[PDB]
Amino acid sequence: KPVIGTVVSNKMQKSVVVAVDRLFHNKLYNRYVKRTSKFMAHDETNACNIGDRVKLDPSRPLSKHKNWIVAEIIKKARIYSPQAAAAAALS
Amino acid sequence: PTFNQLIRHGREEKRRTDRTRALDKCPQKTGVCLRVSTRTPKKPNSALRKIAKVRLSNRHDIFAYIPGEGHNLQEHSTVLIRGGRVKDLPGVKFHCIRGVKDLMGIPGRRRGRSKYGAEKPKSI
Amino acid sequence: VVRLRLSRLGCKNRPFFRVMATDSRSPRDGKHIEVLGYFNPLPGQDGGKRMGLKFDRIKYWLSVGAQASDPVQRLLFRSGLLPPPPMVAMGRKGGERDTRPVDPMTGRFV
Amino acid sequence: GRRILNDALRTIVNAERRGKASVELKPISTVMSSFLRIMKEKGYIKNFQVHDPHRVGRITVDLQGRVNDCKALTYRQDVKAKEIEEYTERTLPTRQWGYVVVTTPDGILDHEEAIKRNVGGQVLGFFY
RNA sequence: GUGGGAAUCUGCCGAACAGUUCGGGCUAAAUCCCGAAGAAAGCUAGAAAGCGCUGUUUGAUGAGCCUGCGUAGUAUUAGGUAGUUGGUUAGGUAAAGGCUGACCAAGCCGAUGAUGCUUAGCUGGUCUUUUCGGACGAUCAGCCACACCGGGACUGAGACACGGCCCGGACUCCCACGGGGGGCAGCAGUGGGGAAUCUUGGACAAUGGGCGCAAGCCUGAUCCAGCAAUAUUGCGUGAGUGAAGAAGGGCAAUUCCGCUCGUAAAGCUCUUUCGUCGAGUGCGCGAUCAUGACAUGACUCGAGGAAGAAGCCCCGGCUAACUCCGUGCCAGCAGCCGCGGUAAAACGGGGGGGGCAAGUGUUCUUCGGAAUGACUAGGCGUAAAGGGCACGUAGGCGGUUCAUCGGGUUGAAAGUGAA
Ligand SMILES: [K+]
Ligand SMILES: [K+]
Ligand SMILES: [K+]
Ligand SMILES: [K+]
Ligand SMILES: [K+]
Ligand SMILES: [K+]
Ligand SMILES: [Mg+2]
Ligand SMILES: [Mg+2]
Ligand SMILES: [Mg+2]
Ligand SMILES: [Mg+2]
Ligand SMILES: [Mg+2]
Ligand SMILES: [Mg+2]
Ligand SMILES: [Mg+2]
Ligand SMILES: [Mg+2]
Ligand SMILES: [Mg+2]
Ligand SMILES: [Mg+2]
Ligand SMILES: [Mg+2]
Ligand SMILES: [Mg+2]
Ligand SMILES: [Mg+2]
Ligand SMILES: [Mg+2]
Ligand SMILES: [Mg+2]
Ligand SMILES: [Mg+2]
Ligand SMILES: [Mg+2]
Ligand SMILES: [Mg+2]
Ligand SMILES: [Mg+2]
Ligand SMILES: [Mg+2]
Ligand SMILES: [Mg+2]
Ligand SMILES: [Mg+2]
Ligand SMILES: [Mg+2]
Ligand SMILES: [Mg+2]
Ligand SMILES: [Mg+2]
Ligand SMILES: [Mg+2]
Ligand SMILES: [Mg+2]
Ligand SMILES: [Mg+2]
Ligand SMILES: [Mg+2]
Ligand SMILES: [Mg+2]
Ligand SMILES: [Mg+2]
Ligand SMILES: [Mg+2]
Repeated sequence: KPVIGTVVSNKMQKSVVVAVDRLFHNKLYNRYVKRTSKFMAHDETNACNIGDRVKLDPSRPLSKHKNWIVAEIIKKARIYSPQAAAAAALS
Repeated sequence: PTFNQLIRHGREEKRRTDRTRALDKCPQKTGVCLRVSTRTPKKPNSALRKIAKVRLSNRHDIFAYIPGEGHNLQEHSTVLIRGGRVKDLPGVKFHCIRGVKDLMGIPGRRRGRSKYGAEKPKSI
Repeated sequence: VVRLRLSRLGCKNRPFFRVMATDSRSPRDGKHIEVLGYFNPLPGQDGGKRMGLKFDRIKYWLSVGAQASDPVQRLLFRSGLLPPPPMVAMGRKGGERDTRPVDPMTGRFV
Repeated sequence: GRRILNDALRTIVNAERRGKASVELKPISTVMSSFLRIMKEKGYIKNFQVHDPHRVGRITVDLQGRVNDCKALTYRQDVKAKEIEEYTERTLPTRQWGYVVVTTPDGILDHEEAIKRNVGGQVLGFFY
């Protein structure tokens, strides 16, 4: 299918950690429980910040835990910079 | 509780203690009698009931009741012990089986005698 | 090797056989690739025996090279999917027979 | 939508038990209008009118004393086209009288029409 | 368990395409080993165009590896990790990869419960239950782990190999005393523990497997017998008739053959299912071209005489079923309420009766009844139970219209859901 997640960690070289979301159907009580799985992914150029929504593609094992390749960054996270904030404040 | 509460914490079961722990989930045990004595019941009933302190094969010290009329139990005597308490005597939780090991059957018993180990009398 | 063989069903003194395609190292009553049909070794009320087979599946396994065992060769020949076994060209062992007719309902001689 | 839908349905039942003639519902929704249309077709309310549906809606409903209870589900409930009758035999309190209203790709239907159209969806509620 | 993936191997079996040349070595030879070309290996006119091997394309079957989802209890366990998390480069593997050597960065897991502790093989399923759940994982079948306890590799397509090898340890048996040998958690069987669980059987006739061109040889896999009321909606223990209402037993204002056991028994007529005994055919059948342990069986016929076959619990209420005698708060019974102190339907015996029936009672364990952990399907003023009161993190829940999209949802089709 299509796996879309939010990046939660980018402090490795050529690697990101992406959190994916799913809904588990609790059959006895007939409600849906949100569950989370964290996935480690490959990103050669080191471009993903913390907070962006990326899409994952399956691949062969690249490390002990890295099994996914980042394919496209859907929505880019917003970053506040104080100096550029004051620069746009002056205008 | 709300359904969210039941999802986060489930439902437990009721607390109930085991009655016959010394049997250890077995129907009968084999024991050796340490003492054979009498005890008075709880009032208003007044009698002298025959009990025997039995050390079981798993090294447990229990009190057993002796059924029927008359007995021939001695000390260091091998008896078979089954579950089932006696209401008059507090702390006595077991019975001795008549008719096996050394505890003999009762001759002359005619009604309900297989509970006391008596053999079937000969029809003449 | 993939083989077409028989697996035992039924109960004690009452046999029944299932024609199954199995791997050769599998147990007699164990793992199988497919089930292909049934065979009743006992004679029925019509004076004959009963057999059912999956013709397309047996065709597929024979085309990919399965080796039928020695009774399955006989049953596939009588079903007309294989050539006859070599030892059937020999003729029966003749001799006298107890041809006294028996009443079918009572089992006594007529 | 579920909170305001159950809000209006409980308003309707509470005013039915007092023997009133009309009720006013605000806020409203298109799902609520379609639910009321199903009730009017099955004969549990006489008429309903929608006022100012694109700025601030209000709905006036005329009652006659025929509806016993209306519920709207406050949770998500999926149903397929072949589970409708078995679900209906366990949802309605009497298991005979009453209609389960589900939402489908073909629209907001009741449970008897959706069997004929062979389409499932989300259960909205029921009235009996 | 269920569904997938790419970075690999695959003896035997099916189908193509090409070869099978020459020296040496093991006391003697080779389809055993070494070398050269390109890889090899030859046998048979006894199997001469019939087997076998090697290389290259492929089908089929297995195997290695990776992975999404789902899968105990415990917070009176809150921090864990240092090859640990990633990167580069080398080595290794049939194969991706921290699998590991060197170097570089400080990451990785965790309040959506890491780690610590306790317990446990998992599934298809078994028992119970108006659906849900609960207990179990015993037989049979699929996967995994283990083979006296620890550690290794060799051969091999495939093992780190239950009845193969090497090393260490404990136990054990021989020794000629130098040292060797052994692993029933394979089928029987023996001590020990226990409340308790089986024959030191027959045969490869059927099915399956190994070797062999076949002929055939092995197979405690299996098939079939033995023991055990351990289980299962089975069958039988006779069908009629019989009043001298026999004898005898029990009870009685001691009523109506005084009431009952009682047409019950004895006796008379009939028929022999199951079992007993004696014989006969057997390509009846499991098996066909032939091959029958079971089989002293089964089938058919004959002999017989109701002949060989009914117990267990209960009778105060719950709960179907009552009287006499002995005992005297003693002996005793008991699942709960309770009975027994001189007229006991409750203790023990006589008689009579009720319920099941080759069974029937006691104990242990599970579910239901139990709405007695309440999703289906409960509660918190006075009965068990609203935090002393708020603010807020995660989480949960939450207005209206118009348009776009297709992850959830939904309809159809295909694959899969072993037996
Ligand atoms: K834990
Ligand atoms: K499976
Ligand atoms: K070992
Ligand atoms: K055989
Ligand atoms: K029994
Ligand atoms: K008899
Ligand atoms: Mg790995
Ligand atoms: Mg264990
Ligand atoms: Mg119930
Ligand atoms: Mg389990
Ligand atoms: Mg066992
Ligand atoms: Mg080998
Ligand atoms: Mg090798
Ligand atoms: Mg071996
Ligand atoms: Mg062994
Ligand atoms: Mg054994
Ligand atoms: Mg013993
Ligand atoms: Mg064979
Ligand atoms: Mg062969
Ligand atoms: Mg029976
Ligand atoms: Mg007979
Ligand atoms: Mg005979
Ligand atoms: Mg025959
Ligand atoms: Mg026999
Ligand atoms: Mg009564
Ligand atoms: Mg008296
Ligand atoms: Mg009683
Ligand atoms: Mg009595
Ligand atoms: Mg319950
Ligand atoms: Mg509730
Ligand atoms: Mg309550
Ligand atoms: Mg409240
Ligand atoms: Mg308060
Ligand atoms: Mg308080
Ligand atoms: Mg819209
Ligand atoms: Mg969609
Ligand atoms: Mg389908
Ligand atoms: Mg099945």
